Amino acid sequence: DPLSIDERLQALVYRELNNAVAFNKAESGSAVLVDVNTGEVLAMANSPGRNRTITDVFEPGSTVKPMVVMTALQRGVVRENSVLNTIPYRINGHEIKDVARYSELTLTGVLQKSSNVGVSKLALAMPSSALVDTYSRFGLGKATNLGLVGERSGLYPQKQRWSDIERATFSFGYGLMVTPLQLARVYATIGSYGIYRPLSITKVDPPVPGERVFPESIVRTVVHMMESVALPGGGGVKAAIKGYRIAIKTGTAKKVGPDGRYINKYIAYTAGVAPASQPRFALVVVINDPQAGKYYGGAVSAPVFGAIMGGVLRTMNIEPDA
Ligand SMILES: CCN1CCN(C(=O)N[C@@H](C(=O)N[C@@H](C=O)[C@@H]2N[C@@H](C(=O)O)C(C)(C)S2)c2ccccc2)C(=O)C1=O
Repeated sequence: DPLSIDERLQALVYRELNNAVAFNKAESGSAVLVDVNTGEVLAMANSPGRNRTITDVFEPGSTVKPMVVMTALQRGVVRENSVLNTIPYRINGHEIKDVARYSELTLTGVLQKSSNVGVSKLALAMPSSALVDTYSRFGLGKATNLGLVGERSGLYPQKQRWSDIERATFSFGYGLMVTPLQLARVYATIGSYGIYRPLSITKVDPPVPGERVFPESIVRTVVHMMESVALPGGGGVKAAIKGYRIAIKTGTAKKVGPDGRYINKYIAYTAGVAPASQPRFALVVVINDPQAGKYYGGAVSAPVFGAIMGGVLRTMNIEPDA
């Protein structure tokens, strides 16, 4: 009753998640929905119910990329209209390449096409501490404190010195492990334009004072850029919702084994905020080990993200902004 969960939104999330997990023949799926102004968890669901995926840890992969662009802008490595050389290259034999090859991309392009090359060149242009600092500001490598077992088990680098390959892979979301709850908190901080708040499972009266972790102007710039992910040419186009602008990012990660080996099992993500013009909600959707033939975030997680976010916007009577 001081519980923040809105059961209308919980039931919607559960139903859509159940359907997506079944359709993709996946092990499981999770969705976490957060009010970006208060940190209230409005919905939090695992499918199947007893697969406690919301508190399991995973490499966040390309979902970290918006923070990379924010950091490069803050440090003056790039400007709003910058164009990056995105030609694939090598680091000591390690090949850095994108799924789709481009010789150059704008910062919007880098997010739209999810360019590993583009973000890695940004990272190598900055000290190793730069992204460590930003990810930390957004709450990665800090526990969530909702009182759920597992909440605290994420892996985050405490390293003093970094190799070139480590710095690059960090920029596209490997070499650290986070829970869906931590990722939802990142995106809630994006939706607030740089105000960090802890997640709450209990009701609060707004406004809720938070911690300014990043300038409003920078976060707003990248939120606009993320709108391209949900338009034609963008990886998350299947999340698009009629009448609304959404700001999202897709991701796909190969699962790492305990000996550090990557296996042919996938984790698919879509994380974002809506409506993009003035965010009310942050949503993270994770689909664990899809087996039905598709495994990219845009194919597997983006459709259910659109169905959930669309249902939320309608239920909460949010004014169409498209
Ligand atoms: C550190 C070693 N190691 C770990 C494994 N690994 C990795 O799993 N790579 C994935 C990757 O690059 N992931 C995405 C970030 O999420 C990019 N965005 C995706 C999206 O938007 O869905 C995309 C369009 C599919 S590519 C990938 C690429 C292609 C297919 C599946 C997964 C690495 O690359 C990597 O170096």
